[PDB]
Amino acid sequence: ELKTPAQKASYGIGLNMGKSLSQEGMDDLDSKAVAKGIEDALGKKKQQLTDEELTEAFAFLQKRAEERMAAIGDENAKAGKKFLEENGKRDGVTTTASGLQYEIVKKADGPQPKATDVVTVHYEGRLTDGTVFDSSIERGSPIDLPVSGVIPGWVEALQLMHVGEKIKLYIPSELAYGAQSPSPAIPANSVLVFDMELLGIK
Amino acid sequence: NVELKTPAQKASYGIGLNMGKSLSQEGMDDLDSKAVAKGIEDALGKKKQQLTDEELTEAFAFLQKRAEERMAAIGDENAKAGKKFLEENGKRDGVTTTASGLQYEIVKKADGPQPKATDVVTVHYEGRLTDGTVFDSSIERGSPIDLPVSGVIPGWVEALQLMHVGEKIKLYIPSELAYGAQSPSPAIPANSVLVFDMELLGIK
Repeated sequence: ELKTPAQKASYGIGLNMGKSLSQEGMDDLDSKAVAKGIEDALGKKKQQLTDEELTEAFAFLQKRAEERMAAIGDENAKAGKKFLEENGKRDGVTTTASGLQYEIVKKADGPQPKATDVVTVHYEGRLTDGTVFDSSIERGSPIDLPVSGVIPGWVEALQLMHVGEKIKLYIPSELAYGAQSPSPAIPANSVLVFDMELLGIK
Repeated sequence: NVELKTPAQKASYGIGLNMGKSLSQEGMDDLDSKAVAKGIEDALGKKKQQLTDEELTEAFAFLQKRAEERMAAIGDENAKAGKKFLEENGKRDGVTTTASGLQYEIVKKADGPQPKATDVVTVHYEGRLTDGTVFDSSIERGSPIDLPVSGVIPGWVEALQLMHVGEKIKLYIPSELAYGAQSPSPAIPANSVLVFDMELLGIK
């Protein structure tokens, strides 16, 4: 029953809260328990479960969620190691000493950038599962970026690239974000696949 | 009824329990589990929103102003009730009213040393509101707690200094000598007089 404007807000509160908690790995959220829980609080009714039981359950949910996130990154690490292993054996892919793998789409004899240079580049970041995270081509505009002010994977690749060249990048996790994934779309230990074109040196 | 069996269910229950009490002290008495529980199923199933996000935000702010005035009234009512409780309890025999307005009833007398403001004290207590609703009980937790006299609320500071080691007293702390109109805890509403059954086990 959403007729009441109070219930309009009630629905939204549950809607927003539900979405927020779901992302925290609390897939196991049954609206039934919360329903009566609120009702007991609303009617000053007795707590069907005292704070002691509630405290224990909360910690369990936290640890379970933490260990789910641990497994996600650990499985992602193994998946990314595998992708690079197979991609490295592929003909047309060059593996550098750092483990960076690159495949030249367009070749050029333009100048090579240096660490003290700013470069205009067009890029499309993707994942091993193909989920696109950050794309200059999707935003439609070329982006000027400094060689020393970017992820270590791009730093190395850009210096190898000549002006006008377009390559496919397969940056290992260690040469990018690593297990530190402040980025939500990019989980921990995620190998980044990038389509990079060195439009010019600014 | 409700499962409340899965450790997930137990936890989900208290999210709503605390949420009801939190929102009730946020002026939102109008909340009903009819739609908040529905919302959880809708969102988790990625089912389409039953209301446009734009209308949702407008309603939130609509209730915000309604709840604001509601909070002022609930607080003023609790204050008048509390001050009246204090006056009536002060008229009772065995209740000593101090200059700060604090009232105390010595349940168990003793001639132990008197705690200084710098001392830490081992105390077993049972905090309750005027309606008997408990908020913090060292007894329900089962274990006494060592608390600093400087850290505690001004009502406890004064009372403990008057107490002696071994003494058990009943406290009637006015809102002014406690949290007051500010309600940092949902269990303690605004302008709420606190009732405490305290025993001074010892001084650390």
